[PDB]
Order: sequence, then C-alpha cells, then structure tokens
Amino acid sequence: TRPNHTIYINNLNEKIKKDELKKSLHAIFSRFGQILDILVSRSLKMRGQAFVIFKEVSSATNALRSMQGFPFYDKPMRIQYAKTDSDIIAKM
RNA sequence: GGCCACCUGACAGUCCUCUCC
RNA sequence: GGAGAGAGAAGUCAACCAGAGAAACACACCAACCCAUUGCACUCCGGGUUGGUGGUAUAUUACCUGGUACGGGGGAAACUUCGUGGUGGCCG
Ligand SMILES: [Ca+2]
Ligand SMILES: [Ca+2]
Ligand SMILES: [Ca+2]
Ligand SMILES: [Ca+2]
Ligand SMILES: [Ca+2]
Ligand SMILES: [Ca+2]
Ligand SMILES: [Ca+2]
Ligand SMILES: [Ca+2]
Ligand SMILES: [Ca+2]
Ligand SMILES: [Ca+2]
Ligand SMILES: [Ca+2]
Ligand SMILES: [Ca+2]
Ligand SMILES: [Ca+2]
Ligand SMILES: [Ca+2]
Ligand SMILES: [Ca+2]
Ligand SMILES: [Ca+2]
Ligand SMILES: [Cl-]
Ligand SMILES: [Cl-]
Repeated sequence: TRPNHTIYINNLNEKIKKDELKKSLHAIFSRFGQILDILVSRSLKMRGQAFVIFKEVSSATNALRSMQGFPFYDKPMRIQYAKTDSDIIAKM
C-alpha cells in the first residue's frame, strides 16, 4: 500500500494479554522513531492485530522494512502500512 | 394429603416497548 | 444516560395481614479450557463448558414466628390443636 504514518501488524499471538502485547510492541519498535500510540484490541475482529502509529512516515517505512517476520511470541509477525491514516494523524 | 403435566396468580437484576427529564 | 409506567422470559412459591428470611433463575465481570476467527481499526462488546465473584435480589415464594377469615376435632369453662390457590393422570 502507500507509505503511511501507521503500520498494520497481524499474525500476532492471540493468547497474549493486551498490556503485555502493547508493552512488547513498544519495546521492539521504539528504536525507529517516536511512537505516538499503539492500538491493540482482542475483540473477535481485531484480535491478532495491532496498529503502531509513528510520528514520522520515514520511521514507519524503517520499521516495516526491518521487522518483517520478526519472531514474536512464537509467530513471525506480518507488517504492512495501514490502508488509511489513523485518526490522530488525520486530525492534525 | 403426595408425584407428573397443563391452569391461574405473587415476585419481575435480562430482554422488549412507550412517556418524561 | 437517569426516572418511571406497561408488556413479559427464566425460576420459585400458594387462603389473609405482618416480622424475620433464604433459594432457584436471569444478568454482569474474572480465570481456565474448548470451538470459531488471519481479521484495517481508532465509541465498548464472538460462541460453549466449569469454577469464582457481584447487586438499594438490601427482593421474596419456600422454612420459621405472630395474628385474620373460613372450616373441622378436642375443652365444663378461661379456649386449644390441625387444615387452607384451579383440573387430568398415577396414588394413598
Ligand atoms: Ca503507547
Ligand atoms: Ca474481548
Ligand atoms: Ca421533550
Ligand atoms: Ca409460567
Ligand atoms: Ca395466595
Ligand atoms: Ca415481609
Ligand atoms: Ca434478605
Ligand atoms: Ca457492565
Ligand atoms: Ca450488558
Ligand atoms: Ca486457535
Ligand atoms: Ca478470512
Ligand atoms: Ca472512524
Ligand atoms: Ca470466551
Ligand atoms: Ca465464554
Ligand atoms: Ca445479595
Ligand atoms: Ca425486608
Ligand atoms: Cl487482555
Ligand atoms: Cl488500544
């Protein structure tokens, strides 16, 4: 898709608690640039995925290109740019 | 006076519907 | 959103008033487990089983304690003990 401030990540272990998941995600993604927020929900449709919103697109492209397949709670995570701007980015 | 089913009421943390703020 | 009024599921209960008073059943949350889900969101929220916890359910309907009204039976009397929402089928 088009490069975006937010990266879409799926194929995440569904047994992991939300706080635990957001925390690990920040730990392994913080190095690419400031992270504005990370949305994770365990609802039927949103479980196994998470949105990581970066402050700079350049930071999103870096994380995407460098963490594709990263081992994570026993599953190789899949990453893509989000199809649409996350609200906080669109509302600026 | 017992046991089972249906009747009919009392109770009305869910659900519906209507009015008011 | 709050309040209230109808309708009313589940479940328990039965003459009348009242004190005391559970349970059952719905519902909500949490945990474990099972099934389903590879899903593009930004207003929360899939189903199942087992267990735990919760509530102006701080209720009431059982159980108990007081009387009321009907009926019985017992007292010489001053009174006292029992019973109590409709049918059909098995039964006493
Ligand atoms: Ca964060
Ligand atoms: Ca959930
Ligand atoms: Ca008005
Ligand atoms: Ca009924
Ligand atoms: Ca009655
Ligand atoms: Ca009472
Ligand atoms: Ca009580
Ligand atoms: Ca709630
Ligand atoms: Ca609810
Ligand atoms: Ca699975
Ligand atoms: Ca699919
Ligand atoms: Ca939106
Ligand atoms: Ca579940
Ligand atoms: Ca469940
Ligand atoms: Ca209670
Ligand atoms: Ca009471
Ligand atoms: Cl969680
Ligand atoms: Cl979130």
